[PDB]
Amino acid sequence: GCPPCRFTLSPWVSPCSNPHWPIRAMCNDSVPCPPC
Repeated sequence: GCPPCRFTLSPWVSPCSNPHWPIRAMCNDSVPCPPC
């Protein structure tokens, strides 16, 4: 399964705008369920 982004530090907007934890995959959220 997809590793869960618990506390999106976005906080409510897209996970791509997330302070720290700079994973590109969750920023690719427009793609099928991407892993954090």
